[PDB]
Amino acid sequence: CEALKKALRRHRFLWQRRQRA
Amino acid sequence: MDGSGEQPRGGGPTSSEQIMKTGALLLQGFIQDRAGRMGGEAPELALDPVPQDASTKKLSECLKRIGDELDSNMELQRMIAAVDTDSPREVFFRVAADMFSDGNFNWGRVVALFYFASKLVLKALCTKVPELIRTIMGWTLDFLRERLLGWIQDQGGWDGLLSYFGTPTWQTVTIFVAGVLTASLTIWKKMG
Repeated sequence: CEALKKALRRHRFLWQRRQRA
Repeated sequence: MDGSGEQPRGGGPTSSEQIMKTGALLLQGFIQDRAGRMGGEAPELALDPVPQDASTKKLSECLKRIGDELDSNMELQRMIAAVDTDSPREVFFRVAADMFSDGNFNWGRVVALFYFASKLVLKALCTKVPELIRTIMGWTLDFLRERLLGWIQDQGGWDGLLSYFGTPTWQTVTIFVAGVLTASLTIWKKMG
């Protein structure tokens, strides 16, 4: 019902992608 | 500047004016309604202060009643979590297409669209990007103003929608907007 146990490194990286687009 | 008056003549009252308005409204509601956090100054859902007519108010409760229930489904909720995000413009158009790819150009799938987008709207609200929120609502009014417009116009406006949600055991409605939308998520990709 809580915590998806899948949104920590998955996201932090989802955005990062590339430094200074 | 008066011309002749305000609101000439044109068979079909429920024109697009009353529709387009209820388009950016209803949604704009169910949005800052279930996600509208308390004590959150400066809402990201800027547009309309509050709904005037109660016509939308009642229709808004329908999205809140089903939302609280549907959102309580670990099944559909899980599927949405299995659908990685890398292109809301591609998938959105893809899933939105799968909905009524052959069904029967019905319209019920529409309701599901609002819920499906809700995730992209609220989901993006946490990502820290309110821009996507406004960009999303655009895809709605666009599709509605480029589609449902013709059909919705022949349905007597959004009234036909509420007129439909007037059957017995609703357990059939939740199995419709889900069996149709869910399927789209089933084909898209089945990974776990």
